[PDB]
Amino acid sequence: HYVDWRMWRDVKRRKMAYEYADERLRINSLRKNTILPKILQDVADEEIAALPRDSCPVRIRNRCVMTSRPRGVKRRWRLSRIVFRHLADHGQLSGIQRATW
Amino acid sequence: LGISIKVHEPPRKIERFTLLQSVHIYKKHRVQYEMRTLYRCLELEHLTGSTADVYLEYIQRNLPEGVAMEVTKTQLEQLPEHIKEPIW
Amino acid sequence: VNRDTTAVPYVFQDDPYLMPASSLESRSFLLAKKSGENVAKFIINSYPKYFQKDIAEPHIPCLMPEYFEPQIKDISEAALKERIELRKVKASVDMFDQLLQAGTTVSLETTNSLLDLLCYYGDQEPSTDYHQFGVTWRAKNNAERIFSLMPEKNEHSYCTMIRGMVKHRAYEQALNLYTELLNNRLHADVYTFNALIEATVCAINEKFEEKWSKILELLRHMVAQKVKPNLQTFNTILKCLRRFHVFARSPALQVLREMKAIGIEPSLATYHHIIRLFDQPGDPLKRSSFIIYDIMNELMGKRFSPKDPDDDKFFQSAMSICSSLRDLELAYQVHGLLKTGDNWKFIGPDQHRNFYYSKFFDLICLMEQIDVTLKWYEDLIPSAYFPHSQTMIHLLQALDVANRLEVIPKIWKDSKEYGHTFRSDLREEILMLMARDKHPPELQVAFADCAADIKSAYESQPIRQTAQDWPATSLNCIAILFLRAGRTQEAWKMLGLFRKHNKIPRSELLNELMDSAKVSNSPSQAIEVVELASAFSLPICEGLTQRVMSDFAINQEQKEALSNL
Amino acid sequence: SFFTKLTADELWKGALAETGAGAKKGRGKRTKKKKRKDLNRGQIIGEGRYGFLWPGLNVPLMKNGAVQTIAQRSKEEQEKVEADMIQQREEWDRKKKMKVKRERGWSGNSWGGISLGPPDPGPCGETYEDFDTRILEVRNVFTMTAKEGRKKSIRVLVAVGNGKGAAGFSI
Amino acid sequence: PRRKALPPRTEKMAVDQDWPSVYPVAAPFKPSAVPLPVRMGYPVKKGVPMAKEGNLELLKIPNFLHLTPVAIKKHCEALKDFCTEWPAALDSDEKCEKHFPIEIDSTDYVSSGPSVRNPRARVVVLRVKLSSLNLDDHAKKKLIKLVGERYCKTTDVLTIKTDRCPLRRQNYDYAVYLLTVLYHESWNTEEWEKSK
Amino acid sequence: PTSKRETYTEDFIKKQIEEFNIGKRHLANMMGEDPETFTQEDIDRAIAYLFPSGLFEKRARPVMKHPEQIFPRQRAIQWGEDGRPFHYLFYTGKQSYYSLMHDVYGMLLNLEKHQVIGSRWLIKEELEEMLVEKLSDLDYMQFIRLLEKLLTSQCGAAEEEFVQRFRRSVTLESKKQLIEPVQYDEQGMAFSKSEGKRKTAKAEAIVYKHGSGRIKVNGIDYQLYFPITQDREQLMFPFHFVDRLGKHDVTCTVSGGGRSAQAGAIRLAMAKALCSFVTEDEVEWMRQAGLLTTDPRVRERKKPGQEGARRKFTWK
Amino acid sequence: NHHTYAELMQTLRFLGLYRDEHQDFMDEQKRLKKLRGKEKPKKGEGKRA
Amino acid sequence: KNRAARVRVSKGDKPVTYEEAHAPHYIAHRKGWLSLHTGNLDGEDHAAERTVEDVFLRKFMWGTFPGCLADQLVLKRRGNQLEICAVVLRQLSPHKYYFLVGYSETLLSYFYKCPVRLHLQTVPSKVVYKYL
RNA sequence: GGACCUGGCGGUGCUUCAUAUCCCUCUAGAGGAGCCUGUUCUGUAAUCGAUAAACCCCGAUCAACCUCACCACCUCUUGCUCAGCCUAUAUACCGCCAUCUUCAGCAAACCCUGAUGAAGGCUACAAAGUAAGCGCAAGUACCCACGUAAAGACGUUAGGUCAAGGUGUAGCCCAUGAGGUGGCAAGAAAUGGGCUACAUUUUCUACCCCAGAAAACUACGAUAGCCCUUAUGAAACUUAAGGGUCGAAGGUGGAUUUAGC
Ligand SMILES: [K+]
Ligand SMILES: [K+]
Ligand SMILES: [K+]
Ligand SMILES: [K+]
Ligand SMILES: [K+]
Ligand SMILES: [K+]
Ligand SMILES: [K+]
Ligand SMILES: [K+]
Ligand SMILES: [Mg+2]
Ligand SMILES: [Mg+2]
Ligand SMILES: [Mg+2]
Ligand SMILES: [Mg+2]
Ligand SMILES: [Mg+2]
Ligand SMILES: [Mg+2]
Ligand SMILES: [Mg+2]
Ligand SMILES: [Mg+2]
Ligand SMILES: [Mg+2]
Ligand SMILES: [Mg+2]
Ligand SMILES: [Mg+2]
Ligand SMILES: [Mg+2]
Ligand SMILES: [Mg+2]
Repeated sequence: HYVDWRMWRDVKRRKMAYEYADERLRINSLRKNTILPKILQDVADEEIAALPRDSCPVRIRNRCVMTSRPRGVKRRWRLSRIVFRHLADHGQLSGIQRATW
Repeated sequence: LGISIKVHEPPRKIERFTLLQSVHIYKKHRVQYEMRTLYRCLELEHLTGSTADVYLEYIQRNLPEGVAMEVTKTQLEQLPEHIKEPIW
Repeated sequence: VNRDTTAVPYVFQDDPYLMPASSLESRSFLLAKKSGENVAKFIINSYPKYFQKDIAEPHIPCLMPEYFEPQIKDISEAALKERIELRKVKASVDMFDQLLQAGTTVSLETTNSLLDLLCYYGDQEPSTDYHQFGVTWRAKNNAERIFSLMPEKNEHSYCTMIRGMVKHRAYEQALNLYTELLNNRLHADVYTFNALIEATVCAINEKFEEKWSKILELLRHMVAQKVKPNLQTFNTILKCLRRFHVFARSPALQVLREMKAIGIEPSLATYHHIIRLFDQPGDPLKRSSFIIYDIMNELMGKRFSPKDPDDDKFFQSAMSICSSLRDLELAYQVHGLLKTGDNWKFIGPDQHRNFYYSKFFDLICLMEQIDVTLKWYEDLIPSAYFPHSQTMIHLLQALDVANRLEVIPKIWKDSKEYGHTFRSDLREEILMLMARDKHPPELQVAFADCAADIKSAYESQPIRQTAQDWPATSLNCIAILFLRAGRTQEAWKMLGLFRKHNKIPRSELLNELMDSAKVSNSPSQAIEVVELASAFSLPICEGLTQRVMSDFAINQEQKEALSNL
Repeated sequence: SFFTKLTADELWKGALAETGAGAKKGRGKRTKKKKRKDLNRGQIIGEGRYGFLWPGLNVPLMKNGAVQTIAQRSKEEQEKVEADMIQQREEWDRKKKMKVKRERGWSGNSWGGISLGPPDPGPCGETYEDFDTRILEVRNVFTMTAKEGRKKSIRVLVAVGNGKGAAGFSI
Repeated sequence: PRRKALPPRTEKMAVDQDWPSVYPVAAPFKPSAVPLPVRMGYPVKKGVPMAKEGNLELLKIPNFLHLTPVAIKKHCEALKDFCTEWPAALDSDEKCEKHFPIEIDSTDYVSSGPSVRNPRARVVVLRVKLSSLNLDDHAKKKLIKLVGERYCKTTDVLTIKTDRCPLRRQNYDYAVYLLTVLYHESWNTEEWEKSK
Repeated sequence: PTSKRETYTEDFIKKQIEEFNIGKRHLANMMGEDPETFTQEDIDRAIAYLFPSGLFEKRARPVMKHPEQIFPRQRAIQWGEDGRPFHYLFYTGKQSYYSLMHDVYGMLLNLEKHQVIGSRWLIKEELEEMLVEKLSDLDYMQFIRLLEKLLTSQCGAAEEEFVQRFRRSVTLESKKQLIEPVQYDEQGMAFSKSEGKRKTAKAEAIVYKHGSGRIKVNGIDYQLYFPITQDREQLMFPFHFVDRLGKHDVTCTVSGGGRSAQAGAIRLAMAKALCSFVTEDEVEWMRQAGLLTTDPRVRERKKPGQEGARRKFTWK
Repeated sequence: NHHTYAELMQTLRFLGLYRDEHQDFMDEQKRLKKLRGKEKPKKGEGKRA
Repeated sequence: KNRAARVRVSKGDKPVTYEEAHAPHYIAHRKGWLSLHTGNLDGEDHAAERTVEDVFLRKFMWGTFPGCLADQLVLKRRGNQLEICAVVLRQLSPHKYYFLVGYSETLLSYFYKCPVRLHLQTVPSKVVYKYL
């Protein structure tokens, strides 16, 4: 019952990124150093690249939680400018007022 | 309750941010919003654990909606036994 | 902080439209709010997945969905203990046979935990959110079947069987089952002996003298098995003796004199069963008076703790005994003992509470000064309890006795706010009292303002099944309150309603109508007075007609009046 | 989703298109005007498809002097309640699709000759219950304006009379 | 027939009553309970402020009707049995740093919501002057080189801030452990300290 | 019609007077005060504690005032039961305004027969309160023309009282600098301390009565602190104007702002503190020279749709 | 979790405790299109083949 | 021209409320806020989770009290507690109100794991500020 | 067709004006060069929308994959959803805006005039207008009374957006839906806006304003190109930073034009 399929894909992406977070962290640690041999680092470069693409956190997109809008989103409220203003223009967001100075 | 208390007002903070006025295009026309945070520091002195416990509970429970609190407690301790003399 | 005397119980919404007016609404407004919490729990346990998510820190175990359905779907000894903690009587008894049929050994601690659930409910399912008369101990019940199957029986086995029979009014069989316990060289516990005294007397309706000998045998066996009695053991004896009102009087005291020696502080219930036994509908009540006085002094200045369920009933009983004795000094002690510590929670349920305050406020009005009686009426009502018609009528008979008839226009406004707007008996005692005697103008004009609000009530009534009916006295009084006040104009519009409903008008209303007409000096109106009385064939009208004729009557009217007769 | 749901007022306001460029200057035909309907008219609080009977809300709280418990209607009994409801709505539609036969005037679509009733009563205890009003002409006059352009206005001519020699007209 | 609302209990209220009993704890503005002709709102041309009945502006306000002076004085009179007396000996602050040279900092945060957690509550700051410690010339010179910028020469105060562990009781024990190893390591003279 | 002007009769306002008096005794029981000596200033203080509102508009906050200060004055019924208007100028529409012009014109005819600073004429908005009648601008001017005409004539004592009613008072704040209190240090030297502000710079200056013209800014000689000559010229300006260079010792401490903002802030501080060691006439010359006024020119904010404060993006 | 919010209020509407004015709207528009002939076809047995 | 939260002028037969009669540039000058929590304060967190609760609570109450809400909700948070304050019409019977109070309080307390209390203030008819 | 009314227009008149404004007048710029960036053409198997003022670093406070809607290939069928659709229509709409607005109008309800035509409605030594309400104004915010924000009615341009979301109507339903893998988003050319420069009021260094050098084919001048390294990331000739190499045009800009008290 999500807004659209685009939102649904991100939900799966974020779920698969939480399961492999530790596995990817442990494998990158080997790569991110000049201590271990290249032979071992070359084997870790193939292991972290064989994991599902949706486990990669760079594919996660911060969409709006009501309208699934990819751009124009405020991270503190996870809302689009259009949905934020609607609630702010009606005095529903504690502390939010229009600025004049 | 017999507690020494001093009151001052720290400078307020105003966080501002801008957003597009229209749903589509019209970039030059934007709307600005702000959040105003006002402070009030109550510096009590020479309390005890029991005295602070009931007083904080009393004021904390009656804290009104939209009002946060940050209680910083400076406790007096004594030097540990090991720090009194070196272990020759 | 104390109680707000101007507000209804906190549980209700503080709003005039949502405030419970009458006592029926009070109880019906809390049952509809409890029905929303049951309709929410229904939905919280039927669809848990919606509410499983937990965002609270620290975790709130009391805001999580319950899971009644069992999980272990296999057939082992540990899968049965999970159906006994969930009180699944049918599943456990059907799943026990399969386990027993297989031949797997069943511990003695697991079969005794099944009898407890069967002997307690009596092979019946407990009440669930959604899916008295007679004996509920069926002869073809699992409790007796599983009992025979068992290969070994310990003390707990019988102990939890005897208590299950007495609970479901199977008294006769429990005594037969107690003889076997004696044949197996066993020893019963206190709880098993408690139910054996209830069954003994209840089993047969014999004379008390025989029963007293019987009960003493169980107590002598209780001391022959190293068994120590508790409070409930004595409480049953007093409760059981209730039937023998007179005879038990002295014996019941003996029970109370053995509870002190062996160190058993009597609770509120122990005293509640003595007063009920002693209390009887007798005019002298000589014995009852002394008993309550001693009991109160002992209890005076004490704080109570729950021990037996009957403890709550004590307060209602004492006030009832105080209203029968018409003693207000003893009602201030009972109500003063309810305020100490947190004893105010023993008053009881809403039904018990209203009865207690009713009998209480009814003894205050009658007996004490009218200045304090109006201070108890402002405190209790409505914060403590909503009054019943008989309490407003009991208050009106105090003002009459205290020559304070100026508060009746305030007692009627309250009645309308407490659901007595359309109470015949209430309106029939307010009008007569106001119209009984003449009062100064300032006070006579106030009573007319209440008769114009009491008159509207008759015109508009909630029940339309029957035609509107006006009592003879009411119409007789509402009209005379207008005349004295000065509202003559409206006093003549009520004349038609007397004959319309065939309501006989009193002579005191006609005699006083002469002055109004004489001051007006309008014979026409005077003839109307004569015409109305003539319709009812009143004797005074014939004599009165002559006097009007002499004073202010037109010549033509005089001839017509005689013919009309 | 559940957060992309509006209210009835917002849904009808957008569906009717009463306020729009088309309405402003005779740009929309009246052949098939859309008509607002209240979907809450015949709805009872607590009545759903499952047929649950909620004490104190859907049904009486107490029955025979005792409080009721949560119950659910049977399929046979709930099927009779849905079909009897549909009658309620089916009625509204066609009833609201009949016509009030106005006594036509000179012509069927002509305003002239139609009665407007008696004039409104005056504030200082004045009434004209004996008078009758009849339309004579209804003209649609237009005027060019600076901003709007061509705005539509109505000119009406009426006559009033009591039937006893008193009569007058106005615009 | 149609239910009729009762008159407000404000009329019943007396002028010489006990207000705390009406508003013992925090509650929203109830016009039927508050016996004041208080108005709110911006008036229209030739108009007056809106009345309290149905006013949504007086419900937004977090009122202090439950915290009237009479109440506070009445509440705190009952809370004097919980408090303890501060040692009279400790008159000023200079005397508190003679018997208690260590000052521990700890912060609690109160925010609205279902969760009370806050990662900022684990930080513990320990301050202690080096003049209150039994240090010599060598120890004091070495202790200032290990702590780096944790020591302020202007105030001769060593500040230890610990946020490593989740709990605040673990960071307090870790700060007391760091003070001990630095004290016992400052007195220990190594063989590589001769090449200074 | 649904919209009707809220009309308040005398009976309604009479019931509001009783609810305020009873509410005034309740509010005193809450706060624990004496009802009798409970003024309106305490009500404003108690309503601001019990009902704390941070609304910028003070007319939108909770208020519990007397009904005569809330409800507006309304034109009372202007006729009896019979229907005859009391006043003889009812049908004019402005019976109060024309009765005043009729009275003023009648006093100007008697004069013929037998024959200032701090005050201003009643403003239009204040003249509609005395008459409870809406007045145009032109009608107000006509009334003022007759009053002035009255003053020119040799008006009697009674007439002066009549005109005085329409003459409101204006409190004019004397444009005089506030002299700082001369203090004395431990050694006994006399000085005066003042503060200045320029842009974002704030300065405190101590001016000793007797000195050798030594200035120390933040503990540094002024020529070292201010290399640019212009900055030094600003420092000299105050003293040169009062022709007393090399006679005082200054010790100032400026914080914030930039090079030129700090000098201006010190100039103003020294100038204000140097007014205590000069005559009143010299202080007025300093004021007329712009040495005691705080420059209100501060940076202007940038607008969301423009390149700058006032500069606009290039028009395509 | 839009599922939980969208499933709870769907169940509460079928139980009668929540009135969704948005579904009613689109329950009536889908009811007026069956009478107008604009009914969704059976899957597989579509206009195309 | 600006449209947000503004009720356009009409002949005069349209009744609007105080909150509905004021535009967004009066939200802190003539109006308050309908929700009051600490999420949006400097250095506070969980502003996006208090917001989602408000959007749902206003819809839950609008569909659970249909036709009974005279004005917008005023949500208040004090620690764990959440206080819903509402103005409602008197058309519905009290019996049904008490049912909805115990159903909504309980359901929302198990859903947001917090003590929820609802305070109704009945009004005869929708308070009218002015007629636009 | 004749004669009027209103409105618009006029290379229509008089008079008075424009304060960053129409023109002249003051200051820095644009168009000239290189780069960055958008658009249009062209191209590609390979989105959409805005597009005179009121489009053009516009939706995007942002595209390596994702975002993504596009293309090619493969796959699924009651399908995350009591389905679904970024499918058409902004000329059905809500919603949010632009614009005139750097305006002062707007208007219900009455009244009167014109013979009761559309229409119209002022003169203060006053001749038919009165007016709630909306706006302006006033209040408020920011450092005041100033100024700047904000606000700014009714209307206009069927202005903008069905691709924020929702939605009326028509249409698709083994496909106009859903998912996966790979991939394109270039530059002959033209144009808009911007950055950096053409230097000596400069360049480099020290300092942060009392200095010493430089200074035209090893000068000024690239944020470009080429090479390497690093950072982020699963993935970088590719994005960004830095270093090295390189040392171009350009030498002050035609017609015209922008902003600012
Ligand atoms: K023209
Ligand atoms: K240029
Ligand atoms: K260029
Ligand atoms: K539009
Ligand atoms: K659409
Ligand atoms: K859309
Ligand atoms: K350029
Ligand atoms: K350079
Ligand atoms: Mg790398
Ligand atoms: Mg704008
Ligand atoms: Mg026809
Ligand atoms: Mg600039
Ligand atoms: Mg493009
Ligand atoms: Mg791809
Ligand atoms: Mg598609
Ligand atoms: Mg459009
Ligand atoms: Mg201003
Ligand atoms: Mg602006
Ligand atoms: Mg303004
Ligand atoms: Mg070079
Ligand atoms: Mg380079």
